[PDB]
Amino acid sequence: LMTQIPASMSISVGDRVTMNCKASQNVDSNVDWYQQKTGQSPNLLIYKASNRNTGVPDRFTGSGSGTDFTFTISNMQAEDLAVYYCMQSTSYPLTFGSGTKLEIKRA
Amino acid sequence: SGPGLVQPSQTLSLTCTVSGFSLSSYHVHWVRQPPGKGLEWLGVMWNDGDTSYNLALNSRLSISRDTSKSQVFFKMSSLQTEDTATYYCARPELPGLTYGVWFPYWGQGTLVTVS
Repeated sequence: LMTQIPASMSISVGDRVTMNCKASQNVDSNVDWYQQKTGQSPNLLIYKASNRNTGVPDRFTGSGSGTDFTFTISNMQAEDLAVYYCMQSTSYPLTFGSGTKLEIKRA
Repeated sequence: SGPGLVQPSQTLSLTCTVSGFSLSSYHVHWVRQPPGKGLEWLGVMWNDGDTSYNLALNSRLSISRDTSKSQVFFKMSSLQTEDTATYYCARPELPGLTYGVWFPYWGQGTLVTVS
């Protein structure tokens, strides 16, 4: 299964952010990351723990070992707000993390 | 499609029309999102034909497909209040040959409401 922390993530534009997930057991590197922009279906960002999907800008990167995986956004831009979800696909059943809402800190 | 309002215990069949590719070449996953935004795996079907489900819907939901007409189906039975949610389908771009099962979506949803 999966645990995602933190739940909310206030971040300023330009800032970096990190979201992490932990697996109950070893799943090697099969963890992907989804972005569900508000009012839309989710979309893929990274799969295989660390590979960026086509179309995703390189400000997103993934990493992780054993049971903990992290998504990092180096320079947060405006389009990046919404809820992110990790998911493993090591073995069935497939499971998603509870989600981390990224909100843009503004004036 | 196939969604709508629900009385508890009812049955319903959702569909999912794919295009741009053959249904024998990739998989398809029924995943839902409840109103409190939580995401849940509903059912999967290996490339060979086998299908798992979590206990949540085990015995009630039945995933199926038509490689010819390019259709994915979800046949919910004995609906409960907790099945209320948006239902999506997705293909996986990850042969579980190498221990992953990445899930590309392509569905725009379809809200089922059990009340």
